[PDB]
Parts: sequence; C-alpha cells; structure tokens
Amino acid sequence: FVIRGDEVRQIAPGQTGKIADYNYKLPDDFTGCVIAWNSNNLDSKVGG
Amino acid sequence: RLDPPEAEVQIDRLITGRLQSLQTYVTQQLIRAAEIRASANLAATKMSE
Repeated sequence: FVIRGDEVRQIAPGQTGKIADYNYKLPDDFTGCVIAWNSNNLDSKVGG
Repeated sequence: RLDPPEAEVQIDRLITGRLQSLQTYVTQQLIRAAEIRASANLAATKMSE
C-alpha cells in the first residue's frame, strides 16, 4: 500500500495513531520485515 | 494508565515480584512443617513410651 511519509513509523508493531488504529493494525508479536521507500516521483502527480 | 505494549512490562515486573513472594512463603512453610513434623514425631514417641 501507499501511506504518508511521516506515518511510516506509525506502522511498527504495538503502535498508536490514526493509521494503525483504523486501517492497518499490526499485531504486538508480529514477526517479519517492514520495507518502505519514497515513491514521490512515481505516484505523486503534479496536479495532485 | 498505559497502553498494552508497555503495560506488559509493568505487569511482568509485578508478576515476578509476587511470584517471588509466593515462593519465599512456600519455602518458609516447608521448613516450618519439617520442624513441626519433628516435634510431632517426638510427641507420638512420648505418648507411646
């Protein structure tokens, strides 16, 4: 998925915030890896 | 007062403390029961003899 750049840290297990609380919650004992990278030039549009 | 992810740490501290208290109490009771058993064996021998 794609989310705000500043909300990436909100995705860690055992976190709080709008994203984690509403649309995508990770379990406290989550096992795995989280990989993120900016996609501004590929997703953001000049017109919005 | 705390969210689960951090409250688990505090609850674990409390669990460790209370478990240690219980273990200490049980060990004391075991030793005291050994003493009382010795005394009761002596009392039974005194009764019989």
